[PDB]
Amino acid sequence: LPPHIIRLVYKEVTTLTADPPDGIKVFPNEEDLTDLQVTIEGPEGTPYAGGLFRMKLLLGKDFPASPPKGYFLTKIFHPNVGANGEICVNVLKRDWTAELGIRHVLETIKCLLIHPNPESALNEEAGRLLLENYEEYAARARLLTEIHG
Amino acid sequence: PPHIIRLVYKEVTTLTADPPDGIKVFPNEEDLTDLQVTIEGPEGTPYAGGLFRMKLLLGKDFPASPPKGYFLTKIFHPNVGANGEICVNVLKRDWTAELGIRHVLETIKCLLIHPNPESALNEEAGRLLLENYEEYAARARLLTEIHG
Repeated sequence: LPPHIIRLVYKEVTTLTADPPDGIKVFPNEEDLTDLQVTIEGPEGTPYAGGLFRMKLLLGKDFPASPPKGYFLTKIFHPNVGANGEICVNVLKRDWTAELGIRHVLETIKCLLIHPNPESALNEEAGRLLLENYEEYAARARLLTEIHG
Repeated sequence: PPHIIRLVYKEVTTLTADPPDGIKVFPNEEDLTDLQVTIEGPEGTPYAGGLFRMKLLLGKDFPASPPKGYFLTKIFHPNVGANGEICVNVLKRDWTAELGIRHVLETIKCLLIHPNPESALNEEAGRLLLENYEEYAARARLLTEIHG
């Protein structure tokens, strides 16, 4: 990364590692800071309860101009998580500016486990069930959590 | 009612010892079923920087049924009604009797980041959120500056 971007990423990761959001543990990668790994506890009162969900934030590309690219490394049944694990946070792409930190990105992803957005879903099956047959969506999400979480 | 008293106290302790980010609970001996709470407005939302007072009213069937929630701080939000009531459909969605006050508050904080415009209690805010987000945020931010 360019030196001036490295400085900002190092500040962002330090403050985030020192004070991580509730239920999130951050594991910075000394050799490569374009690659921030995170684990998110599946919130209680959701089908993901009890599971640990590994995820990765890619701080390369155009960050801070553009939001970082997020991937779940833990398999998950979620309307906003695609087949490659890619996370599409519609709120974040609309709301983003270069002043928003990584704390808000991670907080926004964790909160999306509680309030998934079925509209314009990446996993259409999960989105279709969430709206039309919530208990079926919960069952599948929970079974995937028991295997992968 | 004993199961209330002992559980109320048990929840407070868990929440005073390991408080959720930006959330504080204030128990009241005079009326334990009326729990005062403050939630900090999440960064990146029009509510950022505001301190949002609220209260949970625990029914005598708690935790078989979720508590009922009210914002005491005025807020512009699709799921908060004119009297400050928090839509019972958000708490009820996945409620089970093993859940407690922590999950109710986590869910409400998360709802400030991800409001739901459909079947909104504040139909004004729900509509603006979907069609003109810029005006939605601006209105929520202005009310936050006054009330938060």
